[PDB]
Amino acid sequence: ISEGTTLKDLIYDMTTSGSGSGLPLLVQRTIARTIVLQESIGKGRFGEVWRGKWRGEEVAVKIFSSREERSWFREAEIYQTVMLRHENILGFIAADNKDNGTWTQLWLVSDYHEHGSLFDYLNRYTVTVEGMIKLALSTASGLAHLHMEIGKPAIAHRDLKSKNILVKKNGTCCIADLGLAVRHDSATDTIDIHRVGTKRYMAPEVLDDSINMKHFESFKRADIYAMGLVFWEIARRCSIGGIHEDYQLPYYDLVPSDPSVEEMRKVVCEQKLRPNIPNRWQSCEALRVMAKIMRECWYANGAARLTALRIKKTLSQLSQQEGI
Amino acid sequence: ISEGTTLKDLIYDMTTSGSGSGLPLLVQRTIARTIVLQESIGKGRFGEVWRGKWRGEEVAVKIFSSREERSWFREAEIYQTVMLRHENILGFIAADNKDNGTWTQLWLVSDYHEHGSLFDYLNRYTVTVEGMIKLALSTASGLAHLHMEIVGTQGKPAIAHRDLKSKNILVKKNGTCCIADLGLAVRHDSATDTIDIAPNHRVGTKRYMAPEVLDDSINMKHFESFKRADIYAMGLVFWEIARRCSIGGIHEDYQLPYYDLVPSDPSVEEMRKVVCEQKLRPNIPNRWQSCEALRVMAKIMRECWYANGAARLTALRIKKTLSQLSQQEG
Amino acid sequence: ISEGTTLKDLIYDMTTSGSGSGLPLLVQRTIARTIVLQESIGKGRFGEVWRGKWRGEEVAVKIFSSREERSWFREAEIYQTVMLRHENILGFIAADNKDNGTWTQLWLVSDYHEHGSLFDYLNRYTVTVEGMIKLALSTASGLAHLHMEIVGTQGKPAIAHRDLKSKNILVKKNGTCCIADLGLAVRHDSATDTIDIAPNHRVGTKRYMAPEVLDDSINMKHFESFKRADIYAMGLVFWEIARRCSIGGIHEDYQLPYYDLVPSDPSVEEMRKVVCEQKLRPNIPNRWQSCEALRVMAKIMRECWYANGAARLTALRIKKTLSQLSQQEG
Amino acid sequence: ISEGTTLKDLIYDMTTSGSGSGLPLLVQRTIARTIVLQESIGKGRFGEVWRGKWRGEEVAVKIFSSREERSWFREAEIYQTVMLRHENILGFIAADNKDNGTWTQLWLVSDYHEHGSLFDYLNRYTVTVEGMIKLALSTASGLAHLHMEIVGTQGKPAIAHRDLKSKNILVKKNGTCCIADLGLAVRHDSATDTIDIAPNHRVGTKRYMAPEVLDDSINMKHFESFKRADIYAMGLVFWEIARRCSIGGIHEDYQLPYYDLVPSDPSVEEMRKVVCEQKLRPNIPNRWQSCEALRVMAKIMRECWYANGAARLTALRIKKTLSQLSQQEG
Amino acid sequence: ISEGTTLKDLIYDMTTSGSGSGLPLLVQRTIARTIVLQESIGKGRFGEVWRGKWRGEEVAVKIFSSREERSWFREAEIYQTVMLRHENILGFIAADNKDNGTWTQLWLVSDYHEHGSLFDYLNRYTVTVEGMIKLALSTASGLAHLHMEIVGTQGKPAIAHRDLKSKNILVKKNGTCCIADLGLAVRHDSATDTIDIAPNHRVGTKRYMAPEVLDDSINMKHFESFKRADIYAMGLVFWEIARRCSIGGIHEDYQLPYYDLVPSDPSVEEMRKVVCEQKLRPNIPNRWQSCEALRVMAKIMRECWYANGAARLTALRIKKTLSQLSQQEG
Repeated sequence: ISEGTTLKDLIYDMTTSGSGSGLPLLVQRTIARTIVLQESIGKGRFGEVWRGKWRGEEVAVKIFSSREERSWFREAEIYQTVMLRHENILGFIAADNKDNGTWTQLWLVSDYHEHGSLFDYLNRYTVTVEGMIKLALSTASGLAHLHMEIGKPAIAHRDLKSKNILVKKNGTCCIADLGLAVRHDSATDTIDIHRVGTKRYMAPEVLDDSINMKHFESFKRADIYAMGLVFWEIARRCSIGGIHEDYQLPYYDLVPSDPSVEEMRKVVCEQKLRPNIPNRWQSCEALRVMAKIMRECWYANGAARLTALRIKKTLSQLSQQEGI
Repeated sequence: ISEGTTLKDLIYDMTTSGSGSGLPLLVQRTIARTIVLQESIGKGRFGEVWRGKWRGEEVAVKIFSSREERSWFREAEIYQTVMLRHENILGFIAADNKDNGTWTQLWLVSDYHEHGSLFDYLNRYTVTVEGMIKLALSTASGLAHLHMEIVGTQGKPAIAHRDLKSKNILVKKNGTCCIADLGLAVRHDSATDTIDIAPNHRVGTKRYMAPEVLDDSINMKHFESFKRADIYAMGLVFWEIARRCSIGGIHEDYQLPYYDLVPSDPSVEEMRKVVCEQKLRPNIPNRWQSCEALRVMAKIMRECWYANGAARLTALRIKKTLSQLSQQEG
Repeated sequence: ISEGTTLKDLIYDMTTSGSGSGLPLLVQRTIARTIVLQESIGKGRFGEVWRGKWRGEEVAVKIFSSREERSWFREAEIYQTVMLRHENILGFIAADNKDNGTWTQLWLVSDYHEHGSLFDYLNRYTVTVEGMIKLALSTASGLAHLHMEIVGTQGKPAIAHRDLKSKNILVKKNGTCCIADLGLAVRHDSATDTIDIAPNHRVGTKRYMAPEVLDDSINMKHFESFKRADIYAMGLVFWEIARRCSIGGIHEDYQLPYYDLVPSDPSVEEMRKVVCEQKLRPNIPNRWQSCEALRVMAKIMRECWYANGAARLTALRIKKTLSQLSQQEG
Repeated sequence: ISEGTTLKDLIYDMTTSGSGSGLPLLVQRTIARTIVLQESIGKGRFGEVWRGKWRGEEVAVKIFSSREERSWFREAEIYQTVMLRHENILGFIAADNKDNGTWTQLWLVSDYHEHGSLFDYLNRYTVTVEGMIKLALSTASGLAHLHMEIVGTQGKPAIAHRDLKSKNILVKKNGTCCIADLGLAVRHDSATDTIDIAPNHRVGTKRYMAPEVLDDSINMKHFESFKRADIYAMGLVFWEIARRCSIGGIHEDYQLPYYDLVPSDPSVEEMRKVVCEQKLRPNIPNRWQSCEALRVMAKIMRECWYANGAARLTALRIKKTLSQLSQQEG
Repeated sequence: ISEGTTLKDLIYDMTTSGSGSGLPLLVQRTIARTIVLQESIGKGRFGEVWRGKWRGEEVAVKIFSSREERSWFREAEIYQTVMLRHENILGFIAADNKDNGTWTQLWLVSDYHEHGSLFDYLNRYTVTVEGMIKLALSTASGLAHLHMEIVGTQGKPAIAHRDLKSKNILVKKNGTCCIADLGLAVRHDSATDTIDIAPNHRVGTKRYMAPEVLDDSINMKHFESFKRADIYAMGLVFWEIARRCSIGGIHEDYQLPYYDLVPSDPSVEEMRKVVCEQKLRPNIPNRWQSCEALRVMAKIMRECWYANGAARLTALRIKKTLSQLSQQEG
């Protein structure tokens, strides 16, 4: 990387001429080992996420704990091997490793989004009907692209939630955290594979353990159910005429912080309960369309739920009718 | 192979790659020299098979004796060269070598199947009529794929095993099989009508040698001769299988073919007298007329044991009729 | 580069090179580090431009200040990665770097034009009606080529200059022009609908900044916004040109646009008031109604100065109508 | 060439490869420098031919004399560059060099044929009418392939042997032949109408030199001239063959062409008088009118011995009519 | 280059497969630095031409004077950059350089023609009517090929010699010719209408300079101007040739064009007066009306000497009509 080169230049180059594939390993290494960390931004099972700068420009750095090397590799593997680039998917920049044994240092580098996670964004703000559409549409667009097979294999996130989604300056979203993701090669009907993910968003089939992990579709479906819970968190903060609910996680009133697999299973599987869809949401077209989707996402039977592409389509429709 | 990489990842990548080729030699080397052997699993002419682990995940390692280098190369050659790969064929992972002269260490690495060889499996168990079909069908499917020629790029030449037997077959968790040990295998390039033979003379376990092979009347100029000998032995294997097919508590004790007509470790001559001269074959039990399945099987076995090779069934044939019998079950 | 090689040879080879490539980095380096500087020719935000010689032949060398490395890279980047080669665009020859840290030396090498910038040229001369057309036509031709997008191997993305002006234009021996200084240029990949300089402020010479740019109402999300700002400034340039078009001894003295409505080195605010608020434009002399040429030009200038960018003429448009006028006289 | 690799494996791989090409220089070197010579097999202008073994398997090694480097290169060049491989052409395996100056050691390696040259074979045996056909057909097939030009990448230029004779032909286990010794061979690129040599001389075994060659009236500007001379000699060879075709115990003793009209090691002049002047040819025995085969052969021989080259049969022609005679009785 | 390699082999390879117009630089270097000079053959502005041998085989070596590096490069550049290889153009083999500064040694290597230049050849001999045709036809063929433009990548640009004369033409063993010395040659890329010029002032031997060149009225903006000047000189050459065409013992003594109207080593001015002013041309002998051949030639010469270039015949034209006459004899 010569003098004057900027992050933008790099990204632009892989994005255009790059031909699906990303920066050269040597370049990734150089970027990584030449970044300057600012401060921490968040944690997780993996490790910590930091806000860093590369030659002035901001960037996000996920630093893994030596004992979490599998997550580091898995996620980098899915990004690079697949050449999975998309407006609504956290933009991968580089991967790198540094020490030996116990002190091995594993990093991943991506675009930086000052707004943080959708979770933080919704706790900090309320949103326009237009704003709500932007967020939901983008999120659906991304999940649609992940599930879509092309080229690239189909991918199931396996851990969707407001905290794994980031919001850009332009009020759009991008899925993030592919550490638990699963791939499906149709041409071989194989899936490099154990219930994982945040309990609060686990789908019904997943909770009672009735899910068939032999059919890749099972995973795509569980993704939709959670994406529905996310749309719920969003619409809740869609303020029309000063009226809006306070930010709340799904099932915030039916189960304790840090729900157990059992606590969740009782409310979701047994009691067959779902987040409460407010009455006022019948107000405008938008709120209705959304409420509609949410229901067609929460079905106990997965094969009955809507598909990501489906939601992207109908949500894309509601958007043109809004002149967005 | 970087941190966090798992065996699954590796396999997945070669599997879902543009080339039917396998892992890069450097990767094979690294895997090999980084495996951790557990304990022995079995022996043979080649050397020993061990159960090993690579970063925790289990794997099988065939360690050859320096003096058996030809078998090591031959088998690795057949696997890599033609991107052989099939559900019913032991999955090759890597090959590697280590020392010099006398102490050269030759290894081969493949998938691990906790059940061991069909031989061990039958000695340890008895099986369902359905179970018996699974085993025979799968075995036939594999031998079919080996014998099958596919002209073109990602195609493969026809291959004759030359040493089939319950001990060279492995059984998976799902009660399926996969042929193994291609050290004596022979290739046939139709487009050149050329047959390559590393061990040109008679080879293989005496007990399963076909008639043409025993009296030495076989024409090793016609590749077909080899495919046929394979069938005869596959017949003996089906015999060992059906014998343990317990229907209503009734079943025979495990027994190798010709267990009553010849001593352990039969000589080429002892075998030739019973098979060629006396024209004897394993005894097909009377009760095997009981159900459809047992009959179909007994049928095949006979159409496999013909003294005249050209008269025997083909692997694809057996795969077909056995695939049929399967359809009407479960 | 071997003995006897001349600059001409090099240029001819890349030019005539079927494969749309410029010179090999190693050759660029050698040329650069083997040039012999003569003396300074001009300055700017970037650094200084020098007239130098490579094995006798003249050439221009833009030497950047260490602290201006981004401009150096940006400009070289746009030239090389795109193949951008055009009769009416300063001809790029090579780029190179030399020291470390504080004393890093960044160079760029191009064709040498003894006439200098259009600015110097107009201050030194007056011009024929034919002369005026040559200059305006060529300039338009170049801006047209920059803005033009082409999908294909030897194709190029669309590019917006973002800092057009008489001082960034050079005039050749044959009275033609060529745009120069692509340090602020922006690229647009249609097939991805993506920009180059993603987060940008307001750049360029204040005096020529377009209205949308001055009040900051410009939409930097639509690439077109930039093309339009380029036209507005190109209009101011045509103005500087026509002003020196002497027909029968009558002609105005050279003057920069808005020379009478704002101080030397105008501030963003001083300019915004005169251009945005007072809605003023350079004064289009009365005599310019004299001949066809002067009228065509005055016409364009107005259709370039519109407050609303989407209302302005396009580069290709001006190139066409100006090509016509130049056609009405040989 | 790892452990366990065998010659067969190597040959099989190059053979069954769409590359149509041969072994990597590094592999050739390794084979060459790792071969173990057994003993001498024959001599010639070039040097000596030895029977050697590579890891047990037999192979032939032609060791040239330092002063004969041109023959070494020339032959290896024609084999490798051209990608020349054919059932009826000695199979090239490798080429290598070793010392410096005076003691430079130049080697060539090929398949080994225990039967030796046709010359030795005919001196040691007599042959069936069928046998005679096999030999003549194969030889023609090879010469046909050499002379044949092919435009595709799997194709090659036309080649003239320039030194055909029973001593340069080898006989395989299956009673077939293969031309050998391409040290004097000439190439013809039709697409450029160019030759591979400086025919500035006269080469080859005197005894088989064609008429045009002897009197020196041959036009070495027309590649055809060479093909024709090849046919004349191939005729002399068919003569040596038919002579030993024993039908009912009756057959002549092996004899070289012109054995009765000129001394051992004939001079260019001695030969020219008998062939050019006296216009003599080998005597075609009366009994050869006995059967069809002998007649067909005698026919060819005459249509090969014409004084005028352009009048002689072509290799493909002979291959065709000889292929006919053959197919009438497998 | 390994043992046994011969010059022929090298040439054949580049001629045939070698995609790059010619041999690999490393091979060129080796050849050059391994040649053995015999003795001098001639001089010129460039330097000296020597007869040398590479591994015995003869070859020509043009050794340039350090101060003439531009000619060395220019000529090598024109040869290599285009694959320019034609029967009637001196065959390029290699280029190489050796020392530093003042003692830099620049070489060029080509085929050797024992006959030397047409100039020497005509001074040493007289020629047949057939012989004369051979020489004129060949020369025209070559100049035709140089002037001819071919658009594919397997094509080339049009080239003007700019210094044709009996001393820059060589005669082969077969009485044919080949143009030589492309040091002043000029290239024309039609697809860009660019005239790659070496020295942009009048160059070449005064005695053969065309009229337009002498008075300096030539338009060096139109590539055609150069092709035309080439024809005028080629006409003077045909004159020098016919002069030595002896029919029945009658023939003139060798003489350079304008040998009687101007001093040895004519000045630009001396020539201009006789050619431009006095409008004089070489005297076309009366006897040349004798036979068809001599007339055809005299015809051409006149249609080559026109004061107006655009009026002269084209190389292809002359090649055609001369090719016709050639066929009217055999």
